[PDB]
Amino acid sequence: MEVIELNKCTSGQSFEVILKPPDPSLEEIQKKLEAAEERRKYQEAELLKHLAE
Amino acid sequence: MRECISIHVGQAGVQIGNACWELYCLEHGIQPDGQMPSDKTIGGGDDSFNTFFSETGAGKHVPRAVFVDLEPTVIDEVRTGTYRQLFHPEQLITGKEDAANNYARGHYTIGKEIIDLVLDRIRKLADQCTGLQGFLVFHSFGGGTGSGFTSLLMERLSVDYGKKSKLEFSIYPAPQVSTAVVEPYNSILTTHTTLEHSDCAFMVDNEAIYDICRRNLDIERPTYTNLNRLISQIVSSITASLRFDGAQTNLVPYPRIHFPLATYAPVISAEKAYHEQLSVAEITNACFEPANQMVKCDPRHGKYMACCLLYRGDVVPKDVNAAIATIKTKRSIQFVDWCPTGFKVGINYQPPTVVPGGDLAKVQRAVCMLSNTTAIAEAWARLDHKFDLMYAKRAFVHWYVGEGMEEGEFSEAREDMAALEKDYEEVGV
Amino acid sequence: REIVHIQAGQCGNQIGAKFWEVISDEHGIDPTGSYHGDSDLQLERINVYYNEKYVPRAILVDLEPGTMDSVRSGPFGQIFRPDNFVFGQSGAGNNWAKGHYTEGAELVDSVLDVVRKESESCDCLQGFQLTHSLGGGTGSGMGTLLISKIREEYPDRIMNTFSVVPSPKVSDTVVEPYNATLSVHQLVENTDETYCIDNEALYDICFRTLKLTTPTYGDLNHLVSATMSGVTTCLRFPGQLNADLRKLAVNMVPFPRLHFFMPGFAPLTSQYRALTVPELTQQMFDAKNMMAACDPRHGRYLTVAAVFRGRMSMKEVDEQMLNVQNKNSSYFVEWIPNNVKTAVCDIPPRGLKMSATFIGNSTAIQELFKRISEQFTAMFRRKAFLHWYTGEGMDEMEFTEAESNMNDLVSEYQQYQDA
Amino acid sequence: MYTFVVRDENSSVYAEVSRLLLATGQWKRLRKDNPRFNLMLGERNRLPFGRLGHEPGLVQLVNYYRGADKLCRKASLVKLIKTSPELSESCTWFPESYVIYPTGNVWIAKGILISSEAHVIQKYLEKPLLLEPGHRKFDIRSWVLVDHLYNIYLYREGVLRTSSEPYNSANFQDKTCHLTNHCIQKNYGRYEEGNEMFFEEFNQYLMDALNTTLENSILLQIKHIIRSCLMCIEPAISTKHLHYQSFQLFGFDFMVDEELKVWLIEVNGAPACAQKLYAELCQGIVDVAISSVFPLSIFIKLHHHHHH
Ligand SMILES: Nc1nc2c(ncn2[C@@H]2O[C@H](COP(=O)(O)OP(=O)(O)OP(=O)(O)O)[C@@H](O)[C@H]2O)c(=O)[nH]1
Ligand SMILES: Nc1ncnc2c1ncn2[C@@H]1O[C@H](COP(=O)(O)OP(=O)(O)CP(=O)(O)O)[C@@H](O)[C@H]1O
Ligand SMILES: Nc1nc2c(ncn2[C@@H]2O[C@H](COP(=O)(O)OP(=O)(O)O)[C@@H](O)[C@H]2O)c(=O)[nH]1
Ligand SMILES: [Ca+2]
Ligand SMILES: [Ca+2]
Ligand SMILES: [Mg+2]
Ligand SMILES: [Mg+2]
Repeated sequence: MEVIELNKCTSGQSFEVILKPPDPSLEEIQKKLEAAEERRKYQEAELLKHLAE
Repeated sequence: MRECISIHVGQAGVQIGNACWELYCLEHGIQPDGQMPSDKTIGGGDDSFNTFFSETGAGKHVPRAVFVDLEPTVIDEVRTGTYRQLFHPEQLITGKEDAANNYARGHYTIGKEIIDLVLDRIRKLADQCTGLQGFLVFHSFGGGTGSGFTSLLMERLSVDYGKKSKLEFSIYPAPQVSTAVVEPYNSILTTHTTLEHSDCAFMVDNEAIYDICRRNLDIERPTYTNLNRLISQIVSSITASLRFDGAQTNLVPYPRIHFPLATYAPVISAEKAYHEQLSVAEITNACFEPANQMVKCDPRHGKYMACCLLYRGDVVPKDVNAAIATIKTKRSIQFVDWCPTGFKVGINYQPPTVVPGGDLAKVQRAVCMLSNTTAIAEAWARLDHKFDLMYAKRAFVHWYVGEGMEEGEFSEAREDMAALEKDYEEVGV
Repeated sequence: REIVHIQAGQCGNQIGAKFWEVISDEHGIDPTGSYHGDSDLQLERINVYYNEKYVPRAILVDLEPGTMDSVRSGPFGQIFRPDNFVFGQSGAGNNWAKGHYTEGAELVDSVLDVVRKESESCDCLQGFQLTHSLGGGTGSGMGTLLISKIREEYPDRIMNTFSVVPSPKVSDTVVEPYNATLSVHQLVENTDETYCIDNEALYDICFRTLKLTTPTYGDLNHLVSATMSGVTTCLRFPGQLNADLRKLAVNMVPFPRLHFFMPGFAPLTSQYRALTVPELTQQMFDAKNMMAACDPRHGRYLTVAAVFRGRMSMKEVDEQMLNVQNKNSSYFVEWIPNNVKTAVCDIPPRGLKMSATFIGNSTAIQELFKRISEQFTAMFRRKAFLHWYTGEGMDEMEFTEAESNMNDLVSEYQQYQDA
Repeated sequence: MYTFVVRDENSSVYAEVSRLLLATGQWKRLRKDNPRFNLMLGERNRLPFGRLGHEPGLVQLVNYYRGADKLCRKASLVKLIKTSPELSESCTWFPESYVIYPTGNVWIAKGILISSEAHVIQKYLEKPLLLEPGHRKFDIRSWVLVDHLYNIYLYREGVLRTSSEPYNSANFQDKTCHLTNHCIQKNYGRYEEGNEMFFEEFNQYLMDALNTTLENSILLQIKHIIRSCLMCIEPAISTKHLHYQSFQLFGFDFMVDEELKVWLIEVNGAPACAQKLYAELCQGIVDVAISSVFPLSIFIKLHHHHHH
């Protein structure tokens, strides 16, 4: 059991204890988001066309 | 210093924020108006508490925090509550209409409307930091805002602050307190979309916390207030070395395996008049005891990749080492072959703090352990199975498609979780 | 936040009036709009149903003036906005086609102006609830015409109905199955959540359980108003579960077309001992307490909301609710985990210390649609009484479509029950 | 009523427990994948232990111990004996064994082969005890129930699975005289039915023929092996404090040498029972392992807290 990196101060201390050795761009985001908007818009238009009928 | 900005998203994120920021103030002697008599450097400072609190010329200590929710109910309580003077109005951001327990409304429909505003308010806080280290993001998996808006925000934060760490505190869904049949869906969708953006995530299973409150605090039917106060002790121990004087390259040796198991001891009730005081050995032992974990899983049947322990209170390194020695020759603490079998240990001498009129007794000494174990995959397996049951019938899927998601996002998110489960299994069996 | 309430036709306006009487009392609003209560919980979410002293956000519609005088002079008639009374002179004569296509078409734009006005001053309108029968002409035919128009102007808002379904045991007319089938067709396409309030069930409760040898509409409506109070508790008081219409929809409706709920209530009354939490729980799930006349044991529960009102152990509620799922687990579909949610509100209803309201999405609701469908075909196959509908411009084909969509609805319910 | 599910259609033993439970009137069988169960009778491969104990309002119990496969695979059993200090390299009742991989010095490979040349290579027991008449080999099967409290219950009936062939020192290629498997026997049925000699007879033979008893000469050792093996893995598999509870039925397999010493050969995680003893044992599984946890003797309790 080897106790390494011992650091001490007034409010606390720290150490290790070894027992044993061994993204999308902004443009892609805005695109994705806008495609979802486009699909909701389509769906809405589809319903209003059917209600117009 | 190394500043940290906290972002509290959705009901769960916000209410946990209330508990944590209340606790930090009590630990640092900051009053509810933001005054801190002990701070002798007025206007600014380079102290450890300054990682979490900026300072005004008037002697006021202001959280480096934004609270975001898509409806105003929960944040209105912060605006009118006991800590209302602590936050500048612009840190408290609300829309008018929530995500209705739907990731897709959170992410796409309602989310798009408020995202640029939130990033600007974050940018204002970022512009006050001399050397910003990163973000702590608090949210539910199961809410529409907690899931959907959080994943949108994390994507944008990688773009705008690529060089910066992002840690999560994420509330995993439990049927005793959950509010929506679709929480598994929301949990997988958000996990999928956030995975590559988050450096480390601390999951708190509401079931684990609920049972700890019932079993150790004698609370018949725990409230969010009960749950959140216990959560805040874990959060406080995890952030303590930042906020006080002391010392993911420790906890995260594989990018995707970044969900460490938190365990906390001792949790003892206030109403317990006669309470015998637990030693260092006893509390260290309790850390390897499944009933004190923040997620109920069995670490004996996985493998360890790292353990970090933070002790608070009357603790000296000799008793820590002795307790650790005895632990090895008693439990099943098997580490992976490529990691050292060993424990990083922090000790903060300040005894732990309790909110007056809380449920937790004030103890002489406490410990929080974070251990990256393959056992936590048990939580993914459970959630994935629920998701499969509903998704096979496409139950509730129309709510998502109606907001503009494709079915494909479901099966792609699920296949990432299948791959995640595969990854955990290889490292741990 | 805001709900806009619409009541149409005789039935619509009678149960609607009763709803406003009951909830005004629960919220401490007297008939002059003034507040006199002793709990801040009564006013906290008052704005969901009332504008600001407090005026209901309620629109009252009929093609016949008779009903609108009798509401206007009834107990709380003073409290309604007078401009929100919109009425024709002609009536609909229990004829769906009159309500939907000829006479109702004349009145409907006026109703929409009143809706638009109420809507326009909502901070964030959630959607609409309508009360109506499906057996008559105005509630059925004009009410469904309204729903369709409202959806055109408010396509992203939730449409909720309380739809009184007809029965020969409490029957105004033989053409009721025609009118109901035509309306169900509309409801399947155009509402998000429909509470199926079955006069067959209400009669049977009054007769068999409550021991009333000749039930009046008053008696049937005493059950309807307790139910409406119960199922709207989570909208009107502070709470986590199903606190708005969209969240309810998301929890209750796994597939868009299967949005017809079977409400239940305990204890049934027309009360010296409060029930125990176990008795409430057993009773609220009992066939005899359902307001739709279906045996839940002939199907499976997709989703269930359970709302408990009164001062009681929340532990005991949780234990009893777990108890009933654990012991009847085959009657809950296994492919929707944790499909039963439970709310508890402290404030009980008038005259009870303890009460339970049940909202079930069961596949057994197919029994209701089949009964209507049986009565429909019996007449339609001899084209009986059709000329009253073709004389208003309708085609046989439109009946054929409606019967088809309803038989389809039945099939789907059956499909998920076998899954 | 209590609820159970059934995930091993092939299990002789738990096919009988399910039947015994149902004829009580206080146990309903649910569908295979319905999670609202009190009791899982699990599958043998990849049992989903991580989904147990997360149903509020249900105490859940399963008929396997997660981790017990360490005892019940030949590879892993050898590794456990060798590396547990409770057992050790010096352990005097396991045969000298070796884990080895693909791609009198008499040994056995475990399709099985026996030679003096060259997944586990183990010292073959020459000089086994041979029953008479017939100069013939046997093994002993003991059935052990470990309950949710970790009580170790040895069923008082065990069985000798016999050879029907004279035993042959100079011919290890021929099996049946060397391998005592019920299947791989089927000169069968000559001395006793199905090559199964039960304890009353074998005790009698030991008395009449060797002037000792089954208890003294064999069972103290059986009992010692079983408690040693199971008290060894207890910290790793116990469900004390865990959020579901486990029990399990084990088949322990023993060779007796000519000096009436006992040897452990194999531990078996999913044993079958001998036909005559199904009813008795299966009842005791209900009495001691199930109704103990869900209320409405044939076992020896292995316990021995000696002082040093
Ligand atoms: N521990 C804890 N869990 C909470 C709290 N509030 C909600 N939850 C849990 O979080 C999930 C619900 O998500 P919320 O955070 O309430 O939802 P939201 O982010 O406001 O999302 P929407 O209302 O859908 O816009 C459920 O699992 C709840 O049990 C809290 O204060 N503490
Ligand atoms: N070291 C040894 N010395 C003598 N006989 C041995 C032996 N190893 C194995 N055997 C013989 O082989 C037979 C079966 O061996 P083993 O127990 O390894 O296989 P197995 O897994 O098929 C038994 P089971 O069907 O109960 O699981 C035993 O009954 C025994 O007679
Ligand atoms: N429960 C209940 N049913 C009613 C009431 N009034 C009418 N009905 C039923 O409603 C149907 C007749 O509809 P009605 O509302 O009179 O027609 P409308 O005025 O044209 O909408 C029949 O099935 C009646 O049984 C009522 O007050 N309560
Ligand atoms: Ca300072
Ligand atoms: Ca006209
Ligand atoms: Mg919310
Ligand atoms: Mg009428």
